[PDB]
Order: sequence, then C-alpha cells, then structure tokens
Amino acid sequence: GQGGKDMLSNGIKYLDVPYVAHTLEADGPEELVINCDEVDCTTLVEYVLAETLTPKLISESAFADNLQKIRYRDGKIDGYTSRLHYIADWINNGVRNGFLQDVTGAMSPDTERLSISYMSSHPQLYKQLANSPENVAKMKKIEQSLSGKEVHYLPKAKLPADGLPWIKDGDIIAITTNTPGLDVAHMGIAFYADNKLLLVHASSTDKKVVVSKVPLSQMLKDNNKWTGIRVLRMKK
Repeated sequence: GQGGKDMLSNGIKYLDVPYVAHTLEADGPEELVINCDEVDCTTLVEYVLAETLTPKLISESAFADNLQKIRYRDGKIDGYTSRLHYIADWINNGVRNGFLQDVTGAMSPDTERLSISYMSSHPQLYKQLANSPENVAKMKKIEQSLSGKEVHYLPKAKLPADGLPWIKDGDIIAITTNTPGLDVAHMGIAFYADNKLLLVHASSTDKKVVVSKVPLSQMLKDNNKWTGIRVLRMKK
C-alpha cells in the first residue's frame, strides 16, 4: 500500500548518494549524527525509514526524533553501545516499539538460532571498543541477550528472481550471513522492476546508492557468505 510506496520512493531519492563508511563515528560522546549526503548500507535504511515515518505536510525535529528511535535502543542515547549495531537487535527495537513488522517471522517457516559475538570477539576493529573495557562488557551482555533466540529467515535458494508475493516494494531487506558471530551483513530496500525483485542499497563496490543490476536472488547466490534474508516492513 501507500507506506511501501513511500518507503520505496524515499529510497529512490538517495540514488547516486555516495557510499562512505564510518559516518557515525565522531570522537567524543555518542550523539545523534545526521549525514544524509554520505551513507552506508545501514544509515541509508535508517534515514529512509525515519523520513517515511515522519508525517509529510519534512520537519527536521520530527525526522531527528524518528531517527533516534530507530538508531538507539528504545530511542535512548547512552554511549556507543546504545546504538543498535547488530541488526537482530535493531529489528527487535523496531518490533517492540511498534514501527517494524517482522514479515519473515510470519511468512517463512525456516529459522536460525542467533549466535552473536563478533564485535566483542574482535574489538580491535572498532574504536569505541578497542580501549573501553566497559563498552566491551556492555557489548558482551548485549550479545548474550541476543544469542540463542530463533528468528525466521528466507534461505537464499528459496528466493526467486521475480521475488515472492509477500515481499513488497519498500520492504526492508536484511541479508543474513554465515560469518561466525554475526547475524546480518548487508541491508537494502525491496524494489520490483519489470517482474524482477531488485534491491535499492548502498553499494561499497559502486561507491554509491544504486538499484541492483541483478535481482536480489542473484546477489545472494553470488555471495558465499550470504545465506538468505529477513524481511521487515515499516508500521506507521
């Protein structure tokens, strides 16, 4: 319906926006950072969802408030570890706070048992963990809470090029991975063109936001660490 149309159209506004990693890592205290001109795979989705959730008459204050709700655990900014780094946690936040529906949760009987530990296992890869034993301990606790839970997903072999009727334009796609200790590796926005299910996403290879040149199914097939998808939908 209209919400999916609006998610998609707001995503399309970002075509050609450059890909830049680490845009949220300002030094100093964790605070809301808005950089809509340079995005990564996750920040793209966050800005699109924030805008689409904000009633169009957008209001900067309203946009900011929605972004904060999306990006931080229960919208409460409280250090680096309050940012929802793991997508399973990001999803849980949106479901709990009423602005996401877990579509694969309803529509796919396949499940996986979360095993999340990557960040605390590899703190050298993250500035706010590398020298904060306190943040590492809070990430461990977060990881322990997340792990052991079953979530539904769609295995990649079960996704056709032309999609599935229960995946709709504007849905948020979280690409599941077999990387040890990590649940999700990439994200984007579902877009049907000429009966192919494509992905609008921030591509690090193309260095910008693109419409995928191959269907989402082929994107998954091509990548040996990508296992499938979770499908989430804005609830407004």
